[PDB]
Order: sequence, then structure tokens, then C-alpha cells
Amino acid sequence: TDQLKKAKAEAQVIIEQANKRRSQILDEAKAEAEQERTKIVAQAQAEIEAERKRAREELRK
Repeated sequence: TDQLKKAKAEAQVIIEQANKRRSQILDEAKAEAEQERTKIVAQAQAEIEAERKRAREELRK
């Protein structure tokens, strides 16, 4: 029937939209994870440099 054909079409849209949404959410999660990893690594680098500076300060006191 035409109602069954409409239903199948809607079903396909639902499946395609769910897949697309998950891809979008995953893409955003990855972008956010990268922003975070960059900040964490930068913070660690700063701590490394700070310790070297402090060590040098103590040695020349």
C-alpha cells in the first residue's frame, strides 16, 4: 500500500539520521578531546620548564 511505502521511507530516514547524528557527535567529541590533549600537554611542558627554572634558581642562590 501507499501507507506501507510511506512507512518504509520514514524508517530509512530514521536510520540514516541516527547514523548521521552519531557521526556528528563523534566528530565533536574528537575535536574536544584534541583541544583538551593540547592544553594538558602544554600545561605539563610549563611545569617541566618551571622545575628547571626553580632548580637553576636554587643552584645560584
